Amino acid sequence: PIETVPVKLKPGMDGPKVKQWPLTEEKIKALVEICTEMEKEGKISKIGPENPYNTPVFAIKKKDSTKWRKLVDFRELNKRTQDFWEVQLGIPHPAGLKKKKSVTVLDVGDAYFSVPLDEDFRKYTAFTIPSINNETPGIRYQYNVLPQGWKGSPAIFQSSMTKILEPFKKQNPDIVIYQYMDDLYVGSDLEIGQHRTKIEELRQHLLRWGLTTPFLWMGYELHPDKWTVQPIVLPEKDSWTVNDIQKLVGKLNWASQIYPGIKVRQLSKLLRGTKALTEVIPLTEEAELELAENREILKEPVHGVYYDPSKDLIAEIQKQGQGQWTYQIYQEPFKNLKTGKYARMRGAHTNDVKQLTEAVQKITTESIVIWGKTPKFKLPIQKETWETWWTEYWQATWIPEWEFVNTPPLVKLWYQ
Amino acid sequence: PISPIETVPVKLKPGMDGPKVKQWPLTEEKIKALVEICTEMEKEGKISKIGPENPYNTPVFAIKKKDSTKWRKLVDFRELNKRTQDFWEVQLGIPHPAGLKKKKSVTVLDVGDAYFSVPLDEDFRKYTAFTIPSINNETPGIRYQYNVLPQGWKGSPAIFQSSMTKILEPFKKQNPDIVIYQYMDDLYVGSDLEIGQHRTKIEELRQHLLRWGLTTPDKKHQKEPPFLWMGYELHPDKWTVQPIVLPEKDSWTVNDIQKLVGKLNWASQIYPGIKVRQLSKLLRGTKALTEVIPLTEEAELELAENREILKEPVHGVYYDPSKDLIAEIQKQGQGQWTYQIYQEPFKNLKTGKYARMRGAHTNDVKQLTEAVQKITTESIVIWGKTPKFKLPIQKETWETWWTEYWQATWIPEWEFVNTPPLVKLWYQLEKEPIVGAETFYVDGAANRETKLGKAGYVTNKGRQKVVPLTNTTNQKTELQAIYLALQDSGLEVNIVTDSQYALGIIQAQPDKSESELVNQIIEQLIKKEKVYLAWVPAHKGIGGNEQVDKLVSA
DNA sequence: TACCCCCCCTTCGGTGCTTTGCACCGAAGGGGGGG
Ligand SMILES: OC[C@H]1O[C@@](CO)(O[C@H]2O[C@H](CO)[C@@H](O)[C@H](O)[C@H]2O)[C@@H](O)[C@@H]1O
Ligand SMILES: Cc1cn([C@@H]2CC[C@H](OC(C(=O)O)C(=O)O)C2)c(=O)[nH]c1=O
Ligand SMILES: [Mg+2]
Ligand SMILES: [Mg+2]
Repeated sequence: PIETVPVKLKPGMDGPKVKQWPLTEEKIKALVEICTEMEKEGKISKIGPENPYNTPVFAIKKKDSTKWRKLVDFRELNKRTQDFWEVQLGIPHPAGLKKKKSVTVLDVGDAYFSVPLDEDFRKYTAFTIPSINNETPGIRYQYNVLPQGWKGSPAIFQSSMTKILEPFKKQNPDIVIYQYMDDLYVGSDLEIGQHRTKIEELRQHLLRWGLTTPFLWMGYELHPDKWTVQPIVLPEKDSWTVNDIQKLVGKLNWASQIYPGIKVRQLSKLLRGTKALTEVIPLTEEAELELAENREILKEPVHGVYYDPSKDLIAEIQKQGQGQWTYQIYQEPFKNLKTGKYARMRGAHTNDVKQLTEAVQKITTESIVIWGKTPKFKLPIQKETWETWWTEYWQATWIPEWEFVNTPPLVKLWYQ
Repeated sequence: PISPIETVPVKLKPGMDGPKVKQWPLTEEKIKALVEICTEMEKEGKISKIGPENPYNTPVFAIKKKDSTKWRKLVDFRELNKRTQDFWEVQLGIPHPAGLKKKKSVTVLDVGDAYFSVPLDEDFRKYTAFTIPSINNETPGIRYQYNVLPQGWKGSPAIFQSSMTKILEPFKKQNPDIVIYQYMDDLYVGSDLEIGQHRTKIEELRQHLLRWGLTTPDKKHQKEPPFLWMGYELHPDKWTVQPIVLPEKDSWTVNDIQKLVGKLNWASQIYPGIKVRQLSKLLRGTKALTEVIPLTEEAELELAENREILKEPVHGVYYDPSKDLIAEIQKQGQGQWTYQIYQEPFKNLKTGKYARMRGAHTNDVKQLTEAVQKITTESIVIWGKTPKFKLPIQKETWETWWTEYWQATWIPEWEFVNTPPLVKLWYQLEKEPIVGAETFYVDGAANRETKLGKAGYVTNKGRQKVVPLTNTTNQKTELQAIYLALQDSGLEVNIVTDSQYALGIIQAQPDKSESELVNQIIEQLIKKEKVYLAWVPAHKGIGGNEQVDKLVSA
């Protein structure tokens, strides 16, 4: 007998109309079974072609999980739904979360199926299950309850959610809890044993509300306290060839857009003649200070580069080869909030696409913990290649935005 | 006494009204056959007569079925189309015979007069109103509205299609060991039942369908192979396409080539090895449909080779979920690739072709990867799984490519099939500068106004050259300068440019290009033994970069 | 003088860095096929 919270899209915007992409046999079977059980439970209901909206659906297995999990690509719906910040429903982000020694991620999306969804809004959650070899026309459902993956659902559920954790919070006031989409971020400074212990307590605690008023049991362990930054570094050599100094000058001249105090006059001089790339040339006394002075500048942080909560985050990724991937997170060009490098991820030396997928998931997770936002990615990959394979490797319950770029590496800038 | 199919609520686009488009002139013969069809629908209950109160008209016309005497009624509801609510189409793709498993017993039926057996939405009926001239505009004529889905309305296919699926629903749940492929009104029904128990189920199927107002005439009830279905012919252990009719005409236009090229595309799914590159080239240009086009020496050579494929009659087999899938690709030259999908040697499920040329400058490896991608996706549509690939590329070649390319790329489980012509990388730039090779600092500039330019280089041994260029651009001159460097150097060479543009193209190892100059550079690179390209920023007082920049700016 | 789906080949305009030229990509309009 619970009353539904009204929800409206942004004025001057239609609902989502995104085409369903082809699904493998195992994913459709999992989806048909899952949708059958959900329809029996009133969570969704069958609809026709007279609802003009559609949102792509597929299925995933989380890290080290053997049971299929439904995932809706609500990216389109999310960008068309009223921001609840204006409403004042939106969740605040705790600056302390990133400082805790252990942070466990719990899937709690299941809670959301308990809460009815506003009748007038349901039509926008329409999706179509496809069939192998098009044996059947698509089978369309829409949501009656709060769907996993929709940005409206954590917003609307917060009240019940705050009430549920309330006891646990008062008992353990040192523990940080952040809710992002279908996930709960629980951080503590406890020793590992008591941390996992406390997470189990919260989970059993969740069961007590579940009895009363994909699975809940899973948990992934982060350590935000140990998150490194990958800065810009110049090589160290006793002898420099013309080629080496050409690389160094191109690199320094590129870096200067980020650190303005960098100078290349003394270094550029060493290149006056038309000399062989392979020739060794001694650094002038003037040149050594300039190189040393630039190392000093690169050691210090950039000036006036801070997080603006109203601007979007952007992530760029470079493939460095030999399984190494670099990334930068920014809101304004050349004002990087974070830089980093990943190595030896799943797929190293055999699968670029799996590696990039892992990279994207890792970067998004860091962005959620640090800023409570997911960045928009600039991916170093052809669109067709990405769209063909990424869902085979996707293990997260959110999907960041992305676009495709093609930037040949002319300076080996973020990796030596 | 039928169970009527509940109607589907349909609205118009907000604040738009109904169509008011008066009938275009009907030539005498036309005016008559129409009148008799109308009277029929009224007797059947399919169309209501009322017209004082409905202000609306939509033009009507009629055209005959193909090779049939009969005349089929069409509505020009296109105005209603712009004004009607959008629909989400439930028809996502086309079934392919190579996705079917083998069935002991098979039936094919067509529902008769499909759209006219499904009731239009009650409230929407009034906008379907139309007017037919009684006797060449002597007296008013007769007004009518549709009671069922009218042909020509954008919501008619989707609505029929979705209703059909809800109707079949209880029959499927309670017969889970039957297979029904519904594509509009045409049904294929297959079972591993005895032709006795099968004929029963079919008749049970026909009954359930008639209970909801869906007729299945015997005239459309195919019972004996070869089954005519979706433009194919189904035999019990093999399928094939319904005959392809290729024009052999001596005079060719644009429109002939479109038709011609299209038919071959359609044939490529089972007749292996089809090529259309030369014929399609004969099409590129603003050339209008009527203008006549003589074939090329190499173009009618293509056409001849195709016929040789289509002489035999080819067939595919059906799918055995217990066996792996295999996709095999062959290089066909000039950016053409064919493939075969099969599970046992020479029993192809289907074939196809990929020939898309994307990018001004590309190579075979990218194109093969794209072809892998096309085949992978097509397979997920038809069988819901990715095939094992057999590809004409050395494992080493692939390793050198994907690990060195700066974009992420990948190919799923695959093995080398030693079938020339092999895909290979035609040259490799060195990673480090070459000791004892001459260093060439290249640069080029053009005048935006004159479009006159210069390209040249200076060298560490004193060698220099500058070439005047006419009718050119900055980016062209930059490529030109690298070309001169490659032309005038020995077998091993270091080249220093400041062209971000030029280095971008060359570093992706293209082997084919839309630019004559790029092909010329590619041709030079293949002959060399070691090439090291190096970029330096312009205007930073480096090297010969400042010494060659002043040559070709003044 | 119609509707809905899928496919390939070409052209063309919009978009963003390779910049004021050039490269990529999606839409649309031609063809094949289905009902
Ligand atoms: O890969 C992008 C590609 O996917 C599509 C098709 O569904 O859209 C999805 O991906 C976009 C990129 O993040 C999202 O913005 C969009 O909301 C989502 O549906 C295509 O639109 C797009 O080309
Ligand atoms: C060919 C064609 C068919 N249709 C409809 C699609 C489903 C209905 O079925 C038919 C039937 O009336 O029986 C059929 O069996 O072919 C007719 C069109 O609307 N426009 C068309 O050009
Ligand atoms: Mg029929
Ligand atoms: Mg210059």
